[PDB]
Amino acid sequence: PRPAYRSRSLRRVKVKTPGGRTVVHYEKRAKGVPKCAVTGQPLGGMNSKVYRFGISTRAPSRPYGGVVSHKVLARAIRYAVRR
Amino acid sequence: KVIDVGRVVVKVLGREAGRKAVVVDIVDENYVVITGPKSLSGVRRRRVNINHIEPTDKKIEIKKGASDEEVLKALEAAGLVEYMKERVKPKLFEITPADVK
Amino acid sequence: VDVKRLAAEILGVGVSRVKISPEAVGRLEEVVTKDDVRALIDEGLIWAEPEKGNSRGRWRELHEKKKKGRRRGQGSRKGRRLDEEEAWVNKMRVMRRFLNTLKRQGKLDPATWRQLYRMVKGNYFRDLRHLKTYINEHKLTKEPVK
Amino acid sequence: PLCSKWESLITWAEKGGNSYKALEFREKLVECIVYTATEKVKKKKLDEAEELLKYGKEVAKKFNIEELNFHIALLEKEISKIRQRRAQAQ
Amino acid sequence: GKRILVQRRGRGGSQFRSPSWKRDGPVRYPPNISGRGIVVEILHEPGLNAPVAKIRMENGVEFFNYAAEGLYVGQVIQVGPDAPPAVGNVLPLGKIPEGTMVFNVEKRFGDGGKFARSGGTYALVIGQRPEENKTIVRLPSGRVIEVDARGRATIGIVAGGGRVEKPFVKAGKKYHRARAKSWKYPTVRGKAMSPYAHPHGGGSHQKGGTPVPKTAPPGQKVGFIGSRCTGRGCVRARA
Amino acid sequence: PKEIFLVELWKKYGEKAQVVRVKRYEDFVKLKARLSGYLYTIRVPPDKAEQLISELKAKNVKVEEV
Amino acid sequence: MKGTPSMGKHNKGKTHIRCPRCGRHSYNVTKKYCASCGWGRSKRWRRYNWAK
Amino acid sequence: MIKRFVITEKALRLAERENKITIIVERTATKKQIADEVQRLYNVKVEKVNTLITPRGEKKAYVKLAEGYSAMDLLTKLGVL
RNA sequence: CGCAGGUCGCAGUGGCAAGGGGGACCUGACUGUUUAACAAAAACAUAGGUCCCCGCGAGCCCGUAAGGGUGUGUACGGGGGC
RNA sequence: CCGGUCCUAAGGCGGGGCCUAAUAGGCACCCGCCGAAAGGGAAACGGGUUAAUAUUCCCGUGCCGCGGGGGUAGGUUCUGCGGCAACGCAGGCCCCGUCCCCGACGCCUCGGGAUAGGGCGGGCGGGACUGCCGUCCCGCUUAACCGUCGAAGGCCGGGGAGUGCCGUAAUGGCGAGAACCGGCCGAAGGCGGGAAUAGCCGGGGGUUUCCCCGGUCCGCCCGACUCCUGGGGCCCGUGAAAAGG
Ligand SMILES: [Mg+2]
Ligand SMILES: [Mg+2]
Ligand SMILES: [Mg+2]
Ligand SMILES: [Mg+2]
Ligand SMILES: [Mg+2]
Ligand SMILES: [Mg+2]
Ligand SMILES: [Mg+2]
Ligand SMILES: [Mg+2]
Ligand SMILES: [Mg+2]
Ligand SMILES: [Mg+2]
Ligand SMILES: [Mg+2]
Ligand SMILES: [Mg+2]
Ligand SMILES: [Mg+2]
Ligand SMILES: [Mg+2]
Ligand SMILES: [Mg+2]
Ligand SMILES: [Mg+2]
Ligand SMILES: [Mg+2]
Ligand SMILES: [Mg+2]
Ligand SMILES: [Mg+2]
Ligand SMILES: [Mg+2]
Ligand SMILES: [Mg+2]
Ligand SMILES: [Mg+2]
Ligand SMILES: [Mg+2]
Ligand SMILES: [Zn+2]
Repeated sequence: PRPAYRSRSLRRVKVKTPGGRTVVHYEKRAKGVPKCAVTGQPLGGMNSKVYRFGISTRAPSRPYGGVVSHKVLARAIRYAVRR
Repeated sequence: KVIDVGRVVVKVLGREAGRKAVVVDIVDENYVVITGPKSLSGVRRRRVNINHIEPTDKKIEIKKGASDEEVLKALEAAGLVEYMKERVKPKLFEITPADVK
Repeated sequence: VDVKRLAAEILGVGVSRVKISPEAVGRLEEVVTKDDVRALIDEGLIWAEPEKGNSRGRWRELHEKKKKGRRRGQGSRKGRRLDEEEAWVNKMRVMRRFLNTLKRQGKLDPATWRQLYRMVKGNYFRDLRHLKTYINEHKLTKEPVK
Repeated sequence: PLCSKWESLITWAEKGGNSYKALEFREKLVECIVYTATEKVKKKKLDEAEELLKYGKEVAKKFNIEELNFHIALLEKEISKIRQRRAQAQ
Repeated sequence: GKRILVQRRGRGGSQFRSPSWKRDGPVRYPPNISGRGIVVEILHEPGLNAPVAKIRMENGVEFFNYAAEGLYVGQVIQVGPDAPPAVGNVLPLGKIPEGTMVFNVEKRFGDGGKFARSGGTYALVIGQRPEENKTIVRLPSGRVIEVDARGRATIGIVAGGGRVEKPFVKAGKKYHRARAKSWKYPTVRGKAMSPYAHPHGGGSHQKGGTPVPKTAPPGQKVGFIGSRCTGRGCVRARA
Repeated sequence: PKEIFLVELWKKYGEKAQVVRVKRYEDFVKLKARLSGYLYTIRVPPDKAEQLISELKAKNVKVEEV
Repeated sequence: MKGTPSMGKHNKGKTHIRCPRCGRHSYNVTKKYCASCGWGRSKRWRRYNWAK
Repeated sequence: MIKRFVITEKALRLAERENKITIIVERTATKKQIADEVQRLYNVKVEKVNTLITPRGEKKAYVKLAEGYSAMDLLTKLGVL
């Protein structure tokens, strides 16, 4: 409760209520977005801000989806074609 | 020229990535019209950027603007109707960031 | 019971601003609930003094004088007011967006734009008027810039 | 334009015979125009807002949406009062 | 009490122990790696003396190895008897040409590698005795030793050389390096102590100790421990 | 609570409403369908508003003026 | 500092709590046995002949 | 399971205003057990049970009857009122 | 932020807030630590220098033993002195 | 729907085993578990109410997990549709497996975007003072949740540049593909709905806290130590893991 608010794990948000008061709300920071398994960069189409777990994130319409970016996928397919 | 009418190509980008198709038309330098028949391999007949396809070493004989059924008889003449049914399987574990820099 | 404790929460003010009329001394000992304090507030025997806000007439008068230039001499300064680092940011942005607009429209060639763009970074020009004077004087552009 | 993604979805949805999704996409298209335009007027960026409102007039003609016309009329009325008070003080 | 600091170290207290949870794992050869692999990562490991490479083998085993100088992410290495003696390759000591520079040498096969594991260090393959299946290599100290010819070593020299050339300019810099290592920092001289605490502690003009024999018991075995000689003359006698 | 801009879409929700609330202004009327899950609100022109109340009363949906 | 000021640090910590077996304030919450009856490190009741 | 009823000033105000009967039960009785006991013993319907353990070591349950039954009627029927 | 003019006091960073300065010798390089409750130092530590025991089944240390620490380490290293 | 409860950390305990004259003594091994009311981590906000509880009671408006019903898209040998692409879109049902990612991370520094808060002018309402002047003060609010928008940054297609050319606060960038054009992904937060019906201000009637009336506005400015984003630098110092997803 209280020392769990003295740590910076949550966001201290000030808001003015309809009753005229100003109160501090403690909200969660967002979870990290999915990253590619090769370069580690965020994946397009899946990088919107999400604040709780258990939320489905629809992957892009491609083979391997939200696992690798389009650069890794296309290049790997080129190698498989020649190999 | 490698990207020419009658050439089997593997689409590398988009939803149809990894699937097989055959060039049937040439729009310009930047574009060609591919159709590996949608019943056969899963690729609809439409233009594709030539950078989004990978040519294979296998090529067939069909005239420009060849119909979809023409490509089917051509590939069965070459006995490649089964080859057009497979899909290419990448090995992502062999890729490093140097390959895509 | 403590009436001021109850009355302050009804009125939504501090206990230091709650006023109980001395005429209602007899009725204080009978009050049991907050409904009894609500009856007395309606009757006007319990109210709240308006809160104090610091008057700003002297400040508002003084602020006009400061805008005219009064009360900012050497004997009124104790620390740093002007931001030296912040001034450089505005100096580059004013001069770069001026030069970039001129080249974008075509009045300054990219070659002559480069020497002025580097002269701006090199602290050659004191301000925009100096840059305009240099551009007009040396005829770096076909039409004079205002 | 700003809500062009919703225009393409409507024609794609109607082309595939998805009457339900075309209605849902029609609602999103009206939401994209009214919400973005209504935020601009509240910030009083009338130049940005009027460009969106002019685009909304075309879309309602192109898609037969009266609710865009009704809501655009409300937003133009607000723009008139904002510009009128600006002229008075200035 | 009266036990000296070197006796207290053996108890394994927290201030004498290695914080090995700060590392990803031991840098050792897995016993059953062969074929082709890819250098997938190059990492700094806290407390270690060289950069560490992660190898993704073809069959799928991933292990940690000290990175040879010049090794890069995305490189292909060869492991096994059929590998060539190129830099970064993991080969048996039997198949290494003489005069080659190697590191992470295994004394016996399967221990994971023992010698030439610090940054800038290497071992030189001096000779071969295939009859007894030993390889003569010169360790970084200059000692020449025989190792199992079936054992494995990596080609090249360990990356990260010259690290000790730069001074530890402040006491604070060596403080932070001590926290990723096991060293107790800092250290009090023996003669700055009292006689209950050190053999050297004590007198009104504190002095060090003359050397102790090799048979001295713990608590007395501090200072020079059965040393052959001391000073510059000992250095001359060695050469 | 959710807001809907097309009356055709809102009619699907408002017809199933336990109660339809009405809030009146000069240029528009707020129609709020109270369902079991959400409260659906639409802003319509005043002339459209008395029309929508009419059939909803014919659909037996309760219409309550707020 | 070892006297009265350091006595003020004994307001929030604890070494022992009440033992379930003997009910005394002698259960060491870190060592996880009772300093009186030995519960948690000895199933037999702790009692010594040198103690009356 | 039930030990007694709470007929204090707070409990009586709750009965008239929120349809709640306040009872003292065993300390180990759960909300599922308290709702079953109230329905079985008195033949009423319980909406929800709010429970607390008093500082003196007892368990107190605020049982809200469903909206067809009178909390004050059950108090006056039992004769504990 | 600047300039010009006028003007009051004993006094204008007017209260509040707010470095005295310089030369020289001894000494420890420096920042740091220290005798809770009479010692803060010129004492300890320190970076740097150097010597010794050690190729790992090592060297040094802990344990009655089983065994353990250094060690998820390997001489650009571990330990021990000055 | 606030915490514990769950997870693992540094660590610890128990059983087996080995050791021990012996245990209530030791633990490298195997197995299990414990270990955080400041770390990781499901989901609730505003108003009202009591003598004393208030995200817990009451009102209103929601959210999470688990399960069920209907409708719908879809499926019913077999595959969802669109776009060159980045990627977009309701994207069938059940069981099992594997892999990847999120969880998941320092310090310093400088650019950008917001919000809380604060101020100025006008308007309305109410209050302060009576030597003079007529000024001074207060109210004018908007929660969670639904939708839409989205700065930086990343990416896609066209284009094919060296006499260069495009830039930053700063370092800068380009045939290993720039300028330039078009598009995709994409924060805090905004705005609409919630919601004026609440709350507040002022003016009244009744009586035990209820009812009526009006107002709840216009144009600006500053701006965080709070929130978001990106750039640069430092390390013989590299800044947890697991549940869960
Ligand atoms: Mg927590
Ligand atoms: Mg966190
Ligand atoms: Mg002054
Ligand atoms: Mg500077
Ligand atoms: Mg340590
Ligand atoms: Mg001493
Ligand atoms: Mg001696
Ligand atoms: Mg002695
Ligand atoms: Mg001595
Ligand atoms: Mg303790
Ligand atoms: Mg409870
Ligand atoms: Mg003073
Ligand atoms: Mg000193
Ligand atoms: Mg000092
Ligand atoms: Mg002392
Ligand atoms: Mg002293
Ligand atoms: Mg000293
Ligand atoms: Mg020296
Ligand atoms: Mg000496
Ligand atoms: Mg636990
Ligand atoms: Mg209280
Ligand atoms: Mg004002
Ligand atoms: Mg700068
Ligand atoms: Zn006990």
